[PDB]
Amino acid sequence: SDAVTIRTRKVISNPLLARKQFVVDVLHPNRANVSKDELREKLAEVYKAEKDAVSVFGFRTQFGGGKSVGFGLVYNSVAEAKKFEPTYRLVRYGLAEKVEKASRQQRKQKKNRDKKIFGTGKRLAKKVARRNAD
Amino acid sequence: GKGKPRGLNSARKLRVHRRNNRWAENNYKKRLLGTAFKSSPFGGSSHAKGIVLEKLGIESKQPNSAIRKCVRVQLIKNGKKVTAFVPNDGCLNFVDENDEVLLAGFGRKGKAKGDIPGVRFKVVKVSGVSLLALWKEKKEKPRS
Amino acid sequence: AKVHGSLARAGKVKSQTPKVEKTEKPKKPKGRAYKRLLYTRRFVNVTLVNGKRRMNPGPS
Amino acid sequence: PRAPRTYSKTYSTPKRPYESSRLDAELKLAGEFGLKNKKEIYRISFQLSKIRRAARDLLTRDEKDPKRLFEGNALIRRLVRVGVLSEDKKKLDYVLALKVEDFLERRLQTQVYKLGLAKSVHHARVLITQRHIAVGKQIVNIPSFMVRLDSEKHIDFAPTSPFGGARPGRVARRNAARKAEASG
RNA sequence: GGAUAGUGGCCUACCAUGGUUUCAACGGGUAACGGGGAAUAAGGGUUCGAUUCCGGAGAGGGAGCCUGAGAAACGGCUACCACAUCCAAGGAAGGCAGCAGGCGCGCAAAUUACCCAAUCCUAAUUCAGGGAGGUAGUGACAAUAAAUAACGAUACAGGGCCCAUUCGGGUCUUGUAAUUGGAAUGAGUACAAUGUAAAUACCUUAACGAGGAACAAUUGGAGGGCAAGUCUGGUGCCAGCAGCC
Ligand SMILES: [Mg+2]
Ligand SMILES: [Mg+2]
Ligand SMILES: [Mg+2]
Ligand SMILES: [Mg+2]
Ligand SMILES: [Mg+2]
Ligand SMILES: [Mg+2]
Ligand SMILES: [Mg+2]
Ligand SMILES: [Mg+2]
Ligand SMILES: [Mg+2]
Ligand SMILES: [Mg+2]
Ligand SMILES: [Mg+2]
Ligand SMILES: [Mg+2]
Ligand SMILES: [Mg+2]
Ligand SMILES: [Mg+2]
Ligand SMILES: [Mg+2]
Repeated sequence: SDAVTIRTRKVISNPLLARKQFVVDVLHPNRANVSKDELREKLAEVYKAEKDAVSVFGFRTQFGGGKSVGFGLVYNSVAEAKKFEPTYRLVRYGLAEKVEKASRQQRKQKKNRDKKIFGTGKRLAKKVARRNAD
Repeated sequence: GKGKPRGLNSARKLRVHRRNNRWAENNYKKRLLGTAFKSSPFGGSSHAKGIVLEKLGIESKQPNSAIRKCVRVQLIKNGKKVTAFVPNDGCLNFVDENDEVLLAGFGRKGKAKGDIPGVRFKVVKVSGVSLLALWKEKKEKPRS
Repeated sequence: AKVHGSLARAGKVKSQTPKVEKTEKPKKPKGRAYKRLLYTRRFVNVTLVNGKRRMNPGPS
Repeated sequence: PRAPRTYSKTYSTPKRPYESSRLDAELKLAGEFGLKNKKEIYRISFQLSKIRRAARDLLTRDEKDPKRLFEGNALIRRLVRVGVLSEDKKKLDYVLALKVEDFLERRLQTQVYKLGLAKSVHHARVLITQRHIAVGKQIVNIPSFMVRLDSEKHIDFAPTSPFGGARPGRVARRNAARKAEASG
């Protein structure tokens, strides 16, 4: 690009979650769409820790472009980053994968159906099979 | 002493006196008696829907000689009968018979509008297709 | 009075008016430019100031 | 559920619709300042009424009343910052009769025309709404900005816009496109 | 004295004959849940408040009750009343004034969508759940800002000033063009990234995206109140228009 000049503002240390909180102020003249995925490494070698210990979110472009403001988090190590960052933000970075699950409508069906059954239901399963024969 | 009491402890007389004379007003009369609820064929509403029964040849009041081409409509929600005017040049042809029409007042707030005697409602929609749009041939009346 | 009459002659003149259609004319500006146009003909123009600054006097 | 969103109206229509002494005056204000509606004048007069209402309520109070001085200073300063009020008239008695077009002439509509580079108010209205303006470092396309006497020297063409460089222009780009292919 | 968790005619036995009322009792109506508030107001006022917050009541109408700290609970139970579903006629199962949706009623009001990421709540609990809530869809109920065009050169129509050399140029204006040109960009498509739980849009931005026959602003009115026709054609107290005249 040209004059990316990533800047961090209002930096406050958060040792409660072993993290540094700061506002990612981006100046990108003649550029747009600063591609927060690329904000991770440029914020990594600034703090020198690693690329997978930094998370970026927010980044609403100002009126007319050429400037962006968002929020950034950098962790001491990836161990606490995986244990603190939300699961939704991790899958964006590729750290975790989508957990396969039926739609919210379908889960409600299964819970309601399973309420009609008392016990495991194996005894009922053979009983209806025995009854269905005759 | 100008009539009305002036005593500092005569607010009871003044408030009760004002209550008794407030009845000589017409809006305060209709509002508290709820006449529009009990009378005035609508239910205090501005529009009503009904079925056309026939066409009328009402003649003009003085000084005026003309036929006004109104329609008798029986309302849906209460079954009352009213007479309603069909305003435009030749719009009696779109309201032929048994159609389900929407009616509105004339802006006189409950009385007859012009030299049309005893008519205090007008047709605003026939078959729910906005009669005004028919006169300007913008829409088409439904076939049924 | 009477409630009967001649209902067979409703719409006499409207259906009798000869059909003259709208002539094609250039579009007028919309919005601000119209206020620009109207300001010009009224204040900085003296076209019709015959006796009383009429706006649309009849042709005479 | 959630708290309601507060909204307010910012204009008021005159009581008499058709009065010639005001009808032509309205077209005067919209005439040489490029306004598309009477609501621009209607809007301006609304807080002009609100300013006078606040000022009238201040003069009724006794002199040296802390409330008279506090919101008196705030009102007198806030209009001076906008610039609709001159520095000399800082007595709270000249704010009552300021003018009806004093607010209007402080708009970005006029400032672009005042400080050259527009050569007509009707050209400027396009220029602001065409997104070639930087009142500060930021692009603005709202003709009613009410410049604050701290940014009048800061109006300039936006860097990411023609007439300010960094691009030739959109339609000019395809204009030379035929020129290049025709020469071949 | 019984009962209640308690005071108390709350109930019981006995006793006394009291208690409220023209300063409007009692009774009747309310298209009456009450307030915080809303509309309009020089000042005094008038009208409204089903409804984002507080308090109260209700779960079709009543009554009764279990459990539980807390319910006379209704997405808890029992009975009657009114509705009402399925049955191989022996029986069984019900309360959407929760979210969508349907039928009715009407002048009158939207999706049988997505999600627990945000707000917060519940549980044995960091994890599960939550039509509470949030997101998106319909939505001209109301509000805010704000496009639909801007600028040149040629042809007409004006007032001073250079000359004071017939009325010659007019250097300067402000508009009039079935004259011509460059520019400017947005609605609309869109690689992309941004956004988001995942998305759609907004803000950015490659690229594509104005010259009129185009990318075309309507709604009303023109005798007066109330600016705006003594124009043309039709009608001929008819049609019609006309809040009032
Ligand atoms: Mg007295
Ligand atoms: Mg006792
Ligand atoms: Mg006792
Ligand atoms: Mg009620
Ligand atoms: Mg409540
Ligand atoms: Mg209850
Ligand atoms: Mg019900
Ligand atoms: Mg109950
Ligand atoms: Mg229920
Ligand atoms: Mg429902
Ligand atoms: Mg019109
Ligand atoms: Mg008229
Ligand atoms: Mg006409
Ligand atoms: Mg007039
Ligand atoms: Mg007409």
